This record gives sequence, structure tokens and C-alpha cells, in this order.
Amino acid sequence: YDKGECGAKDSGSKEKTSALSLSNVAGVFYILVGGLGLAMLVALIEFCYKSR
Amino acid sequence: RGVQMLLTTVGAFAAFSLMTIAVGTDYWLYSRGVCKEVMTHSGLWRTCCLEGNFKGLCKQIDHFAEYFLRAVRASSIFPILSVILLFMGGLCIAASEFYKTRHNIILSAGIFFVSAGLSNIIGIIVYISANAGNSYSYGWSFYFGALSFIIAEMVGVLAVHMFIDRHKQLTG
Amino acid sequence: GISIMIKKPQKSKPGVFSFLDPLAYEIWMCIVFAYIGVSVVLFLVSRFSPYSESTNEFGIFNSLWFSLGAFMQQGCDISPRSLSGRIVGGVWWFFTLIIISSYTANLAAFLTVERMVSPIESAEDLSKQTEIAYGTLDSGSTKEFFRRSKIAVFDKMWTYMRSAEPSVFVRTTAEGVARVRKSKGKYAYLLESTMNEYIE
Amino acid sequence: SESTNEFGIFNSLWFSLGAFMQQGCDISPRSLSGRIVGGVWWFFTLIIISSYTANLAAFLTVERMVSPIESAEDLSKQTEIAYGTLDSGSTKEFF
Repeated sequence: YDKGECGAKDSGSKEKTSALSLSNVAGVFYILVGGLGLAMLVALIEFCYKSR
Repeated sequence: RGVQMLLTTVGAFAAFSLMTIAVGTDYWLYSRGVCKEVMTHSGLWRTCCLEGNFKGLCKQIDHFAEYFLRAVRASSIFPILSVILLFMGGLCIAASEFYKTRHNIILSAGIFFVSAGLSNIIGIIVYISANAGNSYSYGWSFYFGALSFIIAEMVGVLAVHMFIDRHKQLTG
Repeated sequence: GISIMIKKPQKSKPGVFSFLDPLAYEIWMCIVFAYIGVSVVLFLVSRFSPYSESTNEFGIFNSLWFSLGAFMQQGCDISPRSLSGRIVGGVWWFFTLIIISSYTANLAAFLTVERMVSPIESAEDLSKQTEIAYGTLDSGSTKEFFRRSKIAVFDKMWTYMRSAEPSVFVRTTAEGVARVRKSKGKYAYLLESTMNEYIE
Repeated sequence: SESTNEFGIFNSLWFSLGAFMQQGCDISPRSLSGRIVGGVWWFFTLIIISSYTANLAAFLTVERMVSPIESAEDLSKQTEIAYGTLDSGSTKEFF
């Protein structure tokens, strides 16, 4: 134990990670852009149904 | 009145030029590495050393759910789709000097420009995340793309605002 | 008594705009293209042929305002009534939540404590690791104390100092202080505490 | 005939969503049985949202997940992983 050096010896301080990186939140943007892409399709099918 | 045809045709070519140059340049990101550390810059496709002995030596990037993200980053399909949609929108606004009064040519261009702006957004968000795998910083061509998104949106707005008035004037 | 000297771990300096820091730069970048996109789609879809063009208030400028007040969670005086307008409103409300509720949270993770653990007092940590070298004055009471004492932590420190290479000792207190200052924090000097305080 | 209630099914369905999402609304229930139904949903919402906004930093970013094995029993069951022993050792004689 006097000759161990890897972080298994101690790594319990567990300070906060800084900030909040985009990869943690990217999933929220995909459903947004999918909803923007769905609304236009629904609008266009409603249009071509009504104006006929 | 009337002159808005000039602004749209200008903005379309501007956005097409900006995006095509953005895909065609080597300066998306600054970082450190080796052109097999020294200061290094990377495009989408290829990477080169600068401020080193191998200055101007270049190599292919190597890319190798956890799989589909890497496949999208490797194909870079979304930039290309945005360029194609810009091209189609530009051709469609040029065609409005024929088949006049059909008024659906103009309506198509707005949808093209909007969907191109959405595909540019998706391309940005996919590119940013794939680097998560320092003191890096983004190069000028990233900002060329981010500007081209704004021109594409503004010219979509102008095309829709033309369609509304130029159709309504038929009612009376 | 015996005491330890190390480099000061700086002192905190907030920025002017520190309140922006619990979310990364690229979130504050992408959220603007998000706002632009939501606005321009809501306009494209609202002012679309009702067949009566006069029907609807959601012109460009009213779409751009509606989506701002909704993100601030600060209400509105109009709302969409078409199905195609209601789905673009409903998705923007769901984003707004997850995002504005994660700033409030992380802000607090910080507003708890900001401290550097440092070597713990009694300097027992000098026995636990090879990361910091240490030494004593040439020919001084502290060196004889470390040589002689059978206090196991101090005996281990002596065993290090009598086995580390190259030589860790110094001829004067000035050299000891210099070897502290220059060694990028990887060295500590052991000296009489009434001489320590004068250095500080 | 009565038509004073704007709360048709599509507008009743919209009112309920906007309230849960903590956004404003352009209509509210206007009669006693309607005010009773509206007033309970506003309590549920508060207790639910204020219990999700609490722990969200520690959950967006876990470090440690996934492993190929944990008991090492399954190395007897599947041959995708090869294994062996020391030669000329007690362990080989044991097996």
C-alpha cells in the first residue's frame, strides 16, 4: 500500500464538473427540429386537402 | 415595392457562395496533434499542421447510438443536403421569369430555404458534439456557415412576404 | 516548533459575467439559432392561405415576440388556434423547461463551496506519497531530530530524505525558500516556524 | 341553446397541457364544477415539477456504466472471450 499510485488509492473528493457541456443536452434539440419538421408537413397536407 | 426581387436573388447567391466555401476549406477547428504535438487545424475532411516543421503537410482524418453518430459525422450528409436545397431554391427563384402567375414557384422557394436552414442547424449540432470524444477554438469557416444560416432564413422570410402580397392582389 | 512551507494556491477572481458560466459557450450559441428557427417556422405556418388573409395576428414581429416571452416564462396576450400552429408552440414550451430548470439547478451546485483541499495539517500526507519532495537545512536541529526520532511518520520521512536522490538538502534558509518558490509546487521545505512567519 | 362554454374537446385538451408546462392561458373554467377540476390539476403540477427540477445536474452527467462481465461466471457460457491458466502451476492441476 506504500507503493500504490492509481486513483483507486483515493479519488473520493468528487469536486463538481465545470459548466455543462452540450453533449449532455443535445437530445433536447433533436425533438425540437423533428417537431418543426412535422408541423410543416401537417400544414401542407391540410393545405392541399382544403384548396381542392 | 418591386425591388424585393433584387434582394432575394442577391441573398440566395450570397448564401450559396458562403456555404459552398464553408464546406470547401480546412479551418473549422484549431487544436494540437501530429500530421503522422504541434499546432493543428482541421476541416471536415482533411487535417494539416501549422506553426511546425511539417508546415503544410496534410493527411486524411480517421473516424475510427455510438455508431450512427459516427456515421453521420463521417458522411457529413447534412451540409451537403443544405447546399442542395440552397441550389434548388436558387433555381426555383430564377424560374419565376417564366410560367408567370402560377404563383406556386415562389411558394416553393420559402420551404426550400427554411428546410435548408434547419438542415444547417442539425449539421452544426452534430459537428459540435462529435468532438467531445486543450484551449481549442473555431475557425472562420464555422462562422461562414453560421452566417449562411441567417441569410437563408431572411431570404425565406422575404419570399413568403412576397407571395402573400403578390397573391392577395388578385382578389381585387 | 517545526513547520511546513508551500506555494500559495492563488486567490479567486470572479469575472464580470460569472453568471453566464454554469452553461457552456455553445449552449448560449445554439439557443439563438433555436429561437430564430422556431420564430420563422411559426410565421411560415401561421400566415398561410386560410382558404381571409386578415384572419390572424401572427405576423413576423408578433411571432418573434411570442416566442421570446414564452422562453422567459413571462406570458403572452395571443396564442395559436390552428393545429399546425399549436404543435410548434407545444414543442418550444417543452424545450424551455429542461433548459431554464438546469441553469437554476447547476447555479446552486456552485453556490454551495469553492476550496482547494491542500496538504492536511500535521503534514502526515508527506508520508503518503512521492509527489512532493522535502528536505532540511544542512547541520541543524531539525535534521538531527528527523534522524533520531522513532516516531514512525517522522522516521519514514527521514528514510525518504536519506534515500531520495538527488540531494534534497540546502545550505541556507534562503536556498530553502528559493527551492520552494521555483519547484512549481513539487517541493516543501521544513524549517522553524518563527522563521516561517517572517517569510509570510 | 347553450353554447357559452368555449371548452370544446380540442381547447380542453390544450388548456390542460399549457397548465402542466407552466405557461399562461387565454381561457379559464368560469363555473363551479369547472373551477374544481382546474384547481386540483394546478396542485399536482407544482408537486411533480418541483420534484424533477431538484436533482438534474447530477443526472445529466454518471461517469461509470457498462461492463462485459461482473460475476465472471458467464465466461463458462460463451466463447467470445478466450481464457487460460499459468503453465506448471497448482491452478492448472486444480482445473
